[PDB]
Amino acid sequence: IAQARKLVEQLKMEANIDRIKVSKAAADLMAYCEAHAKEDPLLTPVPASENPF
Amino acid sequence: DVQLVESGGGLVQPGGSRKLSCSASGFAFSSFGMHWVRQAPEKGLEWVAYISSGSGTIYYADTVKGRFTISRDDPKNTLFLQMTSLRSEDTAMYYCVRSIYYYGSSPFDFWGQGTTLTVSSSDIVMTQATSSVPVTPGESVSISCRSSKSLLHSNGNTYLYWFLQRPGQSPQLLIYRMSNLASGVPDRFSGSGSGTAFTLTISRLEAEDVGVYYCMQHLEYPLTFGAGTKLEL
Amino acid sequence: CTKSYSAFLSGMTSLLLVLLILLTLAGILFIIFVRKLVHRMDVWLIALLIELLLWVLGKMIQEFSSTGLCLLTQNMMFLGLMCSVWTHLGMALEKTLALFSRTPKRTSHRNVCLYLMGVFCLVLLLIIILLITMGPDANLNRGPNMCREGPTKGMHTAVQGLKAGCYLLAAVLIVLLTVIIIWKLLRTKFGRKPRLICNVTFTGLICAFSWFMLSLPLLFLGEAGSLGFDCTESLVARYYPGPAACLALLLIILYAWSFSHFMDSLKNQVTVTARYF
Amino acid sequence: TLSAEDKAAVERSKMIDRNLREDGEKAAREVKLLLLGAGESGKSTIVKQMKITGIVETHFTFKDLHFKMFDVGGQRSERKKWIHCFEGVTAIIFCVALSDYDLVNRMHESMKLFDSICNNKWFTDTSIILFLNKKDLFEEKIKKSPLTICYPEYAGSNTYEEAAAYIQCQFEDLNKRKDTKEIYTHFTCATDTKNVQFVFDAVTDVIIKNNLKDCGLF
Amino acid sequence: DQLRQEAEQLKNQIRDARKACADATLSQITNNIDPVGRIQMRTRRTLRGHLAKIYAMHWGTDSRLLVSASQDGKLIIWDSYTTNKVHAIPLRSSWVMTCAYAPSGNYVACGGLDNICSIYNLKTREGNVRVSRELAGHTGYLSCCRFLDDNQIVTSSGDTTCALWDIETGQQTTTFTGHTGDVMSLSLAPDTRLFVSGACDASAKLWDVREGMCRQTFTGHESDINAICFFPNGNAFATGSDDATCRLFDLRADQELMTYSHDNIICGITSVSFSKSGRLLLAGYDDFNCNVWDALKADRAGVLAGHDNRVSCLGVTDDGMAVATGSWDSFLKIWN
Ligand SMILES: CC(C)CCC[C@@H](C)[C@H]1CC[C@H]2[C@@H]3CC=C4C[C@@H](OC(=O)CCC(=O)O)CC[C@]4(C)[C@H]3CC[C@]12C
Repeated sequence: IAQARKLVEQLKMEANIDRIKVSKAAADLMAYCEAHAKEDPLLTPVPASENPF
Repeated sequence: DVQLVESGGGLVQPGGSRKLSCSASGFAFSSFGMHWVRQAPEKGLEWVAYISSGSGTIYYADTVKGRFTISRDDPKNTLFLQMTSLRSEDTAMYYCVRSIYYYGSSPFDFWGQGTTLTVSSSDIVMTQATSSVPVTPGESVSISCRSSKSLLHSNGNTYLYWFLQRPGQSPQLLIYRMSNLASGVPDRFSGSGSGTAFTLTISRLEAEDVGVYYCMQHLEYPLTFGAGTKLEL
Repeated sequence: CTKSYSAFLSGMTSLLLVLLILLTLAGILFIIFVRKLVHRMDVWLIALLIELLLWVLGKMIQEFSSTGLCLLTQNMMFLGLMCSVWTHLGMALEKTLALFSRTPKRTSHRNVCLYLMGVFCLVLLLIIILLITMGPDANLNRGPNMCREGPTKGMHTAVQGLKAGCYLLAAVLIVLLTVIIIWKLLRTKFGRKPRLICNVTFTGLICAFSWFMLSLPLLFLGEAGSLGFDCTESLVARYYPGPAACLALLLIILYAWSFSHFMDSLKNQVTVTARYF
Repeated sequence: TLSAEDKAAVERSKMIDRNLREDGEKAAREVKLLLLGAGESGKSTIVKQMKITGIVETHFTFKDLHFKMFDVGGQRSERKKWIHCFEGVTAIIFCVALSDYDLVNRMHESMKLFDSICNNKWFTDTSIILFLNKKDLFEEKIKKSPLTICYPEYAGSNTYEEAAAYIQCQFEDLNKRKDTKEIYTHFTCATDTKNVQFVFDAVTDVIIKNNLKDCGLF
Repeated sequence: DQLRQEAEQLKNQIRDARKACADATLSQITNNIDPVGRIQMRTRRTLRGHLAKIYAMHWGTDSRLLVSASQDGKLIIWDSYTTNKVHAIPLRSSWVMTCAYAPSGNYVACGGLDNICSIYNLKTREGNVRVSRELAGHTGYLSCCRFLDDNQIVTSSGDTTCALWDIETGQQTTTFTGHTGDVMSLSLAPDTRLFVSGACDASAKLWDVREGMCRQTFTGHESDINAICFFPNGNAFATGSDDATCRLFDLRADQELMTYSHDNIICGITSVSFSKSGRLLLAGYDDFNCNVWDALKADRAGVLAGHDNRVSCLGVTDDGMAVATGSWDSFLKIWN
């Protein structure tokens, strides 16, 4: 009817975008995780005076 | 709208008994702790009594204990204070205050009309230096206050409350727990300070800032008010 | 007097008691740790297990200590037996109140505590009254590791008749409760299962038997010293109560087996504990 | 060691904990039934039979016992994503029209629905009241078409009582959990004024069974 | 019709495009990263007060207050430091499957099987919490709801639709359509320009709040997706479905990156959250306990085991201090 036209229009709207490389996205996730690992309370356990629980 | 209308009072013979009531209309009365706060006709404010939510915890001042009883009627939304054997130190205006206590609440936010009662003729000391200073409208001002004990508790709070009393009006919460500004109050007011050393700065003092300013502590009972700072023009 | 050791039966009632210490502490730690006392039957079962342990430790102290310590051992063994008796009465009365309910009382274990503390304090008062009347200096050791119930041959029979009268009143009550539970459990539709009648019948008749076999001191009521002063030990009736504690453990196991939340916890723990250990 | 207004926060917490405990002991003496059945069965009929969009809740009361009925017919979504909200209902009221042994059969969709909710993961012990609707029209259409057109293994007569008993015994053997749960089958019609008494007499046994489950005797 | 061949050609085009940019895998890049070791977390507080199963929770932005919604018809705002219940709100529909705490703190929301998202006003005068706005408009049950401001809330329902509302007016300013199965979760971006939504058709769609169009669409799971969560960067997100598998996708690369799986786990995931730095991935399971994965290396670096029924809701604070797990045995536990 008309649902298939909207489906292929959505597929064409998704198909023409920019897709960066998986190595770049992996390096960005690694850089974000290693750049904020000092301010992670559950990762590195803080002492009991810093801990509100 | 929130209304706390007191009743009872007038001329009373010394040694007699009376009972004030405080009809609460406009808010969920059963969840609020209630306070009775006195004010002498020339001096400042002093705390009389406090009943809790659900009548579980009742406190009186040391100068009023034994001969006063604070009670409440939750289905009828009324707050009674029954006084027995009235001396000459009990001729004053009695205010009915509400206060709710949880994490982040603003106690002492609404105050009643207050009724006049005329008779027939280790606490924390809260100083304020009574610096009744004159000030022109438009400029800044800073009111100081000092305690005898550190109000900063272990949890992180600093239980200092600031109240404004206009000429011919009931008091009104400006700053609760040292830093936090109350609701309905313009943001020009600011509370600051460290342990036993507090100040309240007003920037661009407009109209309806003239009046008396009080610093109360809520660290432990009894609650002790400052002597008052009467700003004027 | 004269007596007989019988080292065979002493080894039997030593092995049984050190079995019934471990197979009670295991159940106690299972109810507290792995079972977490979420259900009311965990409260009833922890009461039954602690009341059995409080008897087994007292009997082990009496058998092991050559001094006797008969005041402490006799009083704690009576406390264990009387609180087990009234725990069984409380369970079979709670089931009777459940059969006559109308509204779903989805309530947690808050009115068993009013029963358990009440039974414990009442038997504590009824042994404080006995220590006030008989006095804390009695020297009632009729033999080595044999203890009667008071040195006075009148007061001993007067307290044995009291104990046996309480036991027989409890046995008549457990017979009446099992009859009324089976009769109400046969006028329903879920209750016509044979398992639900077999469990109730076999935890009622065991209680009735083991409290009719503890009330026959009321038969020897001719002021005799037949139970208390005659020493003997030629009989096996000195070595009886190991099997009696085993019968109480079988009653506990039969109470726990018809309660499926305990049973799947057992069947899961024996699967996860027999692999890594 | 607490402040003057931490004591009052703790007191407020104790008071609203008391209110939670009171309202939870009040709302646990309610019988929560779950209505189920195929479309155009008898669910909308039996709501009107018993003196009375998401969940459609219906409160009523019969002899000092408050009932909540949760019609779920208007929840047109995935049943496998909200049915565990009803894990813990007292009873499931399952409606089946007897006059669907020839409609397009249509009794077999109801039998697949009964087998789906009766052997569910979440209702392993929930009892099922089973209503069989319009018997007085099922006997009217049993004089013409035989029952064999929906049951090919039916080695029986075309009597109304024999066919109705065969339909009931074909429903009640769908539960694999014959010991954990039970089924309370009834034959109702538009002129009865006694289906609510069957509901009451059938959930009193579930109430007694759950009280006995709380005491340890499953 | 011939449009299905065009859809298949465009799907093969998208598959070839997202396979062309897979220059590496996440494991062979993250092998040069020291693992976090045996993360051991202890139950600090244990908030008890609910009577039926807890279906949702949300922390506060001050990371001290939290809200929890349960099937006994109660929302409860707890002070998690002192375990005091600050508020207890009674709901007019006992079948709540979601709840949300407003980032300012003035509001709270809940919704469920009555298809209506109610907004309650916490910081009010006259004392008690009262209902500010009931948002009706969905035709299926509400599975998630999240506040944007105090006036914008996005809901995701089981009628295959998300919606962006306006709490003052009371009606949908945007409707997000495109899913073929029931939407089960939602996760706003940190900048709140985008949000993901996982649905029952094993697809997670990246939407756009300002222009109501499906920006991207990700697939990879085999069964219905139950939970979704954004990475703290806002460039990635992790899902959890009923096939016992969590999956870290990516927005800029339009592809999955890592599969969090273990052969000893045969039960679905009910809830998913990240640590503050994005190093850990927390995941609540159906076998009664939560798991802690190293989000870069994919291994069970920890196990949070303290619940006796199904762990249904899970949330890490905004300062990363604690983890609240609420479960079907009506208990919440604040691990740290
Ligand atoms: C002759 C003696 C053995 C009589 C029996 C005395 C005790 C063995 C019983 C009597 C009251 C019982 C208590 C009744 C109620 C409870 C509440 C219960 O608290 C809970 O809610 C579950 C535990 C938790 O979740 O923390 C802890 C066990 C306890 C103390 C029970 C433990 C066992 C007690 C002390």
